[PDB]
Amino acid sequence: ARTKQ
Amino acid sequence: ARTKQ
Amino acid sequence: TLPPAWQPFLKDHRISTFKNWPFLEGCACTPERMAEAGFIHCPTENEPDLAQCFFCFAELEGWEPDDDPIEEHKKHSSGCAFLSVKKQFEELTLGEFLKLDRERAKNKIAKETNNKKKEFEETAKKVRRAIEQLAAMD
Amino acid sequence: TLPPAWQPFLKDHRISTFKNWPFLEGCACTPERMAEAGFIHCPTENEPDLAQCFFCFAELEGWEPDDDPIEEHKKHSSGCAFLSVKKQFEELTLGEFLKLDRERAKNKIAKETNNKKKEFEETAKKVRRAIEQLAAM
Ligand SMILES: [Zn+2]
Ligand SMILES: [Zn+2]
Repeated sequence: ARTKQ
Repeated sequence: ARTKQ
Repeated sequence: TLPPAWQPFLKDHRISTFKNWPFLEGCACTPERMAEAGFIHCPTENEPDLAQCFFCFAELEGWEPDDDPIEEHKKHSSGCAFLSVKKQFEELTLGEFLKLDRERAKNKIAKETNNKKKEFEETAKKVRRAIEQLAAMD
Repeated sequence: TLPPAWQPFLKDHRISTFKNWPFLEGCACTPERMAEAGFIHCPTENEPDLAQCFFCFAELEGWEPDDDPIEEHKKHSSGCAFLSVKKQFEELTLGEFLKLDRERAKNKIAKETNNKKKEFEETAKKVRRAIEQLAAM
């Protein structure tokens, strides 16, 4: 998973 | 002090 | 920043309900001591000194300066679990607190049940009387 | 039961937010496991798998079946105090719980501040581009 941008 | 009646 | 339904669990909230309470310094039943016992001030035009336990919903009036509220609560609502609570609010676990709030919700209901019964029973006496009186002429 | 502002502290509430979540049995990041890590499902038309930590408000997307949500949370929001909470909800004292809720309120505000910064910075890029374009004219 990964951070929103 | 006494109960409501 | 605690929900109002739960505020009465807080001593400082309860005290705050006593605004024009006559028994102040010099008296045994001061707001501090009424609140420590569980009571909330629920005054009316008709009974200016009405106090109610927030937990068991016992209602008591005819307060006198030497009255010890904890003792009066035990005398007139022996079963109220709040009187068993030895811990401060913030030292209660959420489990304990939730156990307590369920008991209060049950107490509230017992109290509403008990009122509805009395009103019903009163209504029933009036109807019964009315029909007796009518049967009395024939 | 319990006020809406506080429900997210409850695992079962959090799980219940995962209505249309694709990672189910077999996967590492199932709803049970997302919820235990703190996440709530905050999907959109544009990002169907958006999850948000209810406590630190970290937002993570691009989930994959082998992703361990606790490990992803540590990787992308190392400082979140919820990750330190070893105890079950009901074993917390009210003091502990109120300490926790204050922290969350600060986190929420830090996060809103951080979003407003990002919006400002974006607006400033557009104004800059606009003026560049007009200074050429
Ligand atoms: Zn009581
Ligand atoms: Zn977090």
